Amino acid sequence: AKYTREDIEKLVKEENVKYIRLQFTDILGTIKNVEIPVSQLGKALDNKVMFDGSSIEGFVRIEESDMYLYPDLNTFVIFPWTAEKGKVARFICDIYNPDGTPFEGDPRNNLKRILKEMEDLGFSDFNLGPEPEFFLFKLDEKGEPTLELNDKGGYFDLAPTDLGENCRRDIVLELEEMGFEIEASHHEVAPGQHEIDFKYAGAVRSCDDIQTFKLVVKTIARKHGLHATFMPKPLFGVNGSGMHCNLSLFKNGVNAFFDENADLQLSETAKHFIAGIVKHATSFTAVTNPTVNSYKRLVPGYEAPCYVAWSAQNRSPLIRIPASRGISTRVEVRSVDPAANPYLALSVLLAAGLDGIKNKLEAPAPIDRNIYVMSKEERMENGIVDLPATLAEALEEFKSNEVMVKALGEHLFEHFIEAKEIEWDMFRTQVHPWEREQYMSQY
Amino acid sequence: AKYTREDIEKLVKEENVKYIRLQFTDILGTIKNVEIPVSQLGKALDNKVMFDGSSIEGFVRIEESDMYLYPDLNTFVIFPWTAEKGKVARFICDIYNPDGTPFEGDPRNNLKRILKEMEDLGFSDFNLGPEPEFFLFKLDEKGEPTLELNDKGGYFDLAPTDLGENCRRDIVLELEEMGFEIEASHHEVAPGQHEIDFKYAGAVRSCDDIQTFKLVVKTIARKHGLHATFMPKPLFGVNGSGMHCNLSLFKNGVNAFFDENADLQLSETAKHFIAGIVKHATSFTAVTNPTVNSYKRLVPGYEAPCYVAWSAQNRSPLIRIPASRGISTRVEVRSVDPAANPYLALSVLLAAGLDGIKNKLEAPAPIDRNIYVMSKEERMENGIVDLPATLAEALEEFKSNEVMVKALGEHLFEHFIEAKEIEWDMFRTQVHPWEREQYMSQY
Amino acid sequence: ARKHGLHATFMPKPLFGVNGSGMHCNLSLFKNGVNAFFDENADLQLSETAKHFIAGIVKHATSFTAVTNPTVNSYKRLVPGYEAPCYVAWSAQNRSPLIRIPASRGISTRVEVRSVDPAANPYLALSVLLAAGLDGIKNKLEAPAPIDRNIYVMSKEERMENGIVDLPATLAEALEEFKSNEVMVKALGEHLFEHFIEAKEIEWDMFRTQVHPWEREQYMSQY
Amino acid sequence: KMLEGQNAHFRYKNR
Amino acid sequence: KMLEGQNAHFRYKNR
Amino acid sequence: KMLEGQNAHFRYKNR
Amino acid sequence: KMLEGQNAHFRYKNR
Amino acid sequence: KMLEGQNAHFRYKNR
Ligand SMILES: [Mg+2]
Ligand SMILES: [Mg+2]
Ligand SMILES: [Mg+2]
Ligand SMILES: [Mg+2]
Ligand SMILES: [Mg+2]
Ligand SMILES: [Mg+2]
Ligand SMILES: [Mg+2]
Ligand SMILES: [Mg+2]
Repeated sequence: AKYTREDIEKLVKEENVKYIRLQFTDILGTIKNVEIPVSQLGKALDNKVMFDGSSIEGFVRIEESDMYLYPDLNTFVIFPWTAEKGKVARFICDIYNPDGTPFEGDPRNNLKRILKEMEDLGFSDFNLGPEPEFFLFKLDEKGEPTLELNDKGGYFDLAPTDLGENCRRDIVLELEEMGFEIEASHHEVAPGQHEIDFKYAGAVRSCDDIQTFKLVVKTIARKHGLHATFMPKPLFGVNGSGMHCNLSLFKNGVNAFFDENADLQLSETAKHFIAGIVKHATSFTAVTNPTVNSYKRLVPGYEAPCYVAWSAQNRSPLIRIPASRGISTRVEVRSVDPAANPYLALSVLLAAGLDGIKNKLEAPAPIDRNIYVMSKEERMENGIVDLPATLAEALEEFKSNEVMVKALGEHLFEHFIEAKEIEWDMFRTQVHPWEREQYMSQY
Repeated sequence: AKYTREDIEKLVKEENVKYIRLQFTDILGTIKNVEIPVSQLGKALDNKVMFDGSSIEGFVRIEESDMYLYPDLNTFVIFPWTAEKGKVARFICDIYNPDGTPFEGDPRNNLKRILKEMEDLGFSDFNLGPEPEFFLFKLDEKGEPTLELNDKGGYFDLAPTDLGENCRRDIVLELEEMGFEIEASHHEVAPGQHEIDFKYAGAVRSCDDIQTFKLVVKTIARKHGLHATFMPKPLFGVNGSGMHCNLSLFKNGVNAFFDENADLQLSETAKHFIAGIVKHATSFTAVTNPTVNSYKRLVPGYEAPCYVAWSAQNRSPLIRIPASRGISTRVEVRSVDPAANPYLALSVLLAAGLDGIKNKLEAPAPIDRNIYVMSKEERMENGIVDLPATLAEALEEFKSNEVMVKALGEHLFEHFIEAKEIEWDMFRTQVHPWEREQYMSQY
Repeated sequence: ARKHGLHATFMPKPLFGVNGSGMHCNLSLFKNGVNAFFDENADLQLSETAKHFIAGIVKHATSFTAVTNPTVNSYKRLVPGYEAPCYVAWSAQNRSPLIRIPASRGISTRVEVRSVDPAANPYLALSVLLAAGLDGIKNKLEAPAPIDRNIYVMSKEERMENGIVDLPATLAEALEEFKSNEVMVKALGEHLFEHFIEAKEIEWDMFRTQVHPWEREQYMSQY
Repeated sequence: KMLEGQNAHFRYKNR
Repeated sequence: KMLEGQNAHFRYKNR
Repeated sequence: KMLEGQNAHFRYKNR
Repeated sequence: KMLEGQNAHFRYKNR
Repeated sequence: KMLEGQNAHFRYKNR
């Protein structure tokens, strides 16, 4: 693998570790942990620390239920900013039912089982090189997050970046001292925006970083006086944070999507793939774009997709075939926002892909003119189905299709719609400040 | 009628009127006016004054389109709060295309045009008894509506003699000085909710009343320092302002839904009338609960209807039959909120009424049993469909039910969906505080 | 207005984002107590005197704008879509035509020129309209195609394909389009003229050189 | 259902 | 454009 | 509606 | 009542 | 020169 038992153990004694934190990820995505002391590292490795497991069903825990923690030896890491009275390490863990069996429900082990299905089809890997975007807001005397951007830079800007770069370097020159292989960082479209992109990786191995990232970014941004946030669309009219998911399937150590003397150097392997991701783009959006605000991002304009279709040159495409090819030949799914559970996204995404490759669905006409000039009628005319308008319509369709529900699996599916219609009724029963400024003097 | 050319003109000079408003009511349901000097009254009565009657299309007006202004003499009334140098009167008005032919798309004219159809069916007067509710908030040194309620009363309280009802009276005591026949007043469920009910009268003579009402209420509240507001559900958590509508078909001076020797003394006319209503209840929603906030009223627990059913002693029915019969025998549509164009309501409400009596539709089993205790699945096992949950759910159900379309008019139809797809169009691209507090620390 | 502690300004577009003020002109010609623009048997019930007068305003329209909209600010009211008539075309309908022919006939039959704004000089303004309104009655001018479809939804280049030319964009773009028109010139007074052309350029040359903070939000920092 | 609005119907009645 | 028309309309009846 | 992204892009580039 | 606890559950996740 | 008069004549009108 990567780290061995006697391997970890020497890293701790020499590095002087005084506190181990056992990370796993909840359903809404939230990276929660269960903290134990180096004194108990042994029973932790032995896969024997139990814990109330419904901490995963989020704010829909019905019953306390004992579960285990099987820590991956490779997801091991020590923390630098916690480098004083005994640095403070963290692993990432495989939740397992009490008897011996994996937890059906664990977001993570669900990607591994949507991954088993991959091998059973012949592929050897899967790859995710995600570009995650984030605003950096200033805190205050008190320490509260305000609505004041950290900067006023724009696309790829320089001198203005410095106030948020002063951080973007701090963030990026620490992840290196964390083991990361960060491809690179620039500055995004609207002010305060920023984006760092790292090296692709295997599904699990990567989402493992997704989580990590979101966390080291906020840890380091607060240690600067600002509040890193990943809201899809935090400010109105201003551009939203996204988190594109460049994918690529391998099969025996070699890019399956690559094909030299083929229409667009594309294989009849990547076509059926694009075909599938075009065949559930509206029914996996609940998962990919899972919150109520993720739909204030998907408004035509700010580069965010709004309609289903693909190309290799387009304003806001649902799919996007990066041009570089070979071992880099990839499909970029641009709708996924950083408010999406890494794990469950890769699930509906590699499952809507592998229902094409098998069934052999056939991809549609890649676009080039405009899907913005023909209304909702002249568009729902040629297999151009707009992505959902609200979490709620987003759920309506998610339930509507079998292939997906089987993609999470009864327990995960059920608690999710469950955890998510709740999120919807509150926001729907709520009266906001807008509804008020409007109608108070007109009515 | 009531008044004559001569009566009006001598009244003005014996009472000293110095300014005349020519009142109409736009589609969105706002009361508009074009003001003239007592001098011009005549050319006004000659039905000669003109204007840009695209002021009616509301904010989806696109083309200055000339229009006349035919006042209805009987909708005449002088305002008392004035007299400050010239008392100021007002009339209502039928809008008329450039050619002596009523403007098809004038809210008001539409009710009369819906009224014609009834006559051809034979009913002589269609009457309405409104129960409109409101909050009076407090203003500030600046003079700005605030969130400070007026009182801390509740259902029917005797609000001590200075602050609670000292306003409720002032209104009630004035409307009589304007010629209204108020049946009475009380308080309402919430802190700061009030209600004054008035007598019944023809649809058109009652919509006027309604319009007028909202106005005076609002002009005597500032006179007391508070902000009147008939907006649906102003404050979250607290009960809303509804504006129930008691209907009652007549046949040559007799009540139609009355039948002494019958099932609940309910004629096979009302059993059919209730039927047309129960049928298009979900279709006519967008019109009776026409704004983005009307729907954070339509949630269970506040007395307001959320289901499609009719009883006479029940939870929160979409329909209500006040026990007393005789000339009083009357249906009570309780999903109508005060921020819907009274005019278009009678219309679509008197329309679904005529779709039943006609095809001779059949009443369903009156709900007395436990309607709230089941689910939308288990109730789906009955003729109890839900009322929409957002304005958008409500617009879809409207463009589909054909009879509904024909009740407004190709015109009043078009602009309405128009102005409302936009109202919905903006409230969902927006980002409300609510969205930001959840997703800023969590995501 | 002051009496009631407020301020009243007839300024064309005081606030951006916000509609400007349009002092619309309704015009009608008679010849012996009888409205000349009017005509019983005819299309749009419109006498030829009218189509003749119309082609008039539609010709010179671009020109007397320097005189119907004389301020530096006036060109920021005539932006697209605020109802400001940005294009030279007549109609009895449309988003915002330069000329609107009301519906009343009989003696009200009339031509409304909405180009004109409250910050104009009522008299001059007026002599230039009566002006192009008459070149046309005299040289028997041919009215053009009234605005059906709508031209807003078009390039400046497909419009240009119809007798449709925009309105001046700047107070400077106007003046020159005024100087080069022989009938506003002789129309105003060879004196009223030398002093108007001039009085404004100087106006323009004073707007043109200042450094408006706008540029600072914009350049002070970035460059 | 009714128990949340009544639950509210009551909260203000009792404050 | 009319959209800016209806736009400059819909920033006044929507505020 | 690259015009809104450009509308997104330009409202900034310019304020 | 889970519905109160769930209700309870719901007040600290949705805030 | 009138140019400084005009100039002085203008600074009023233009302020
Ligand atoms: Mg990218
Ligand atoms: Mg990018
Ligand atoms: Mg229209
Ligand atoms: Mg009541
Ligand atoms: Mg009632
Ligand atoms: Mg006009
Ligand atoms: Mg001649
Ligand atoms: Mg010349």
